[PDB]
Amino acid sequence: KMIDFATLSKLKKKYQIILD
Amino acid sequence: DFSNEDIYDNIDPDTISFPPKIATTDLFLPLFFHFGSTRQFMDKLHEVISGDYEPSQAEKLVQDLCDETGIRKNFSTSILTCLSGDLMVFPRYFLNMFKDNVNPPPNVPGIWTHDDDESLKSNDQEQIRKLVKKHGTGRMEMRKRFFE
Amino acid sequence: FSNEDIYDNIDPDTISFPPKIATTDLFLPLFFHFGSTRQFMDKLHEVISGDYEPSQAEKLVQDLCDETGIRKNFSTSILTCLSGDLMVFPRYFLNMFKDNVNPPPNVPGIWTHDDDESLKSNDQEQIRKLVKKHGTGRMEMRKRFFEK
Repeated sequence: KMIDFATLSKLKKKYQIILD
Repeated sequence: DFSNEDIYDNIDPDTISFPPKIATTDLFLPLFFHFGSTRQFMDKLHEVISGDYEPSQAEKLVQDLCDETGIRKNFSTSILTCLSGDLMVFPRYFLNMFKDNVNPPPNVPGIWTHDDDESLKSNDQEQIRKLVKKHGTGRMEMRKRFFE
Repeated sequence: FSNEDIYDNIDPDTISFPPKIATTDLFLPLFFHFGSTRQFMDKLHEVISGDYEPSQAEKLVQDLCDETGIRKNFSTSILTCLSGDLMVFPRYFLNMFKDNVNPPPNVPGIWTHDDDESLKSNDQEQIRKLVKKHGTGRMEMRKRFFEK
């Protein structure tokens, strides 16, 4: 039961906060 | 130009005894308690946030706020999240937190609380009218984009 | 990996709820609603028992947020230090809570920053160190990711 690391590694960048 | 939100930004730090009670060691580091006054802290903060950051540099900013102002990184991180990434609302966050002994300040334009975020997705027209009055349409839409 | 069982065999009833390490920048109010650490772990086992194909990272974290109270960005960095191995997911929490530390610094399968920074070493000793900690298999897999 392992999650594809690609989907994770970018879901991370996705959840990071962006400076306005 | 002018904005009635200025009352949240223009709180006089000299009226806030230092260090403020709400400023605990789980939130702040030794450097912070070494500032001489609330104003010294605010001026360092202003220096840091008026630095140059790309939209992608949250990590550096958070590191800079730790090193220069003594704010713990997990705290700076929660704050940025409350502010939808708007750097210019940082001073306002601390002034009201310190002044009113609350964290996060629960009634401040530009500072999104848990309740604020819950009303945003409740699609109950009355709760949303209250959010728009508190933060404005611009911040409202930005926050909506924050949840996409 | 049965020699690692000790890392999973922590009794939740020894951990008073909520743990001190369990703050608001990581958990949502659904979390604190739980009545004991055991109650939380059980919901964690139940969630992750679900059938998630390698492609469903997004739904997983959402279900995690939804059903257990774990903030979605927190789940994401965890799975990331777990090389995406869902089986080690309860091990993260039990050790985090048991020893009050995020992330647990000495647990096989849990890759820390320094572990990652050690992957970039030509020092035979540094490589050996990582193999001894996480295992040959986890090592070789972590390289592939690092080499992308």
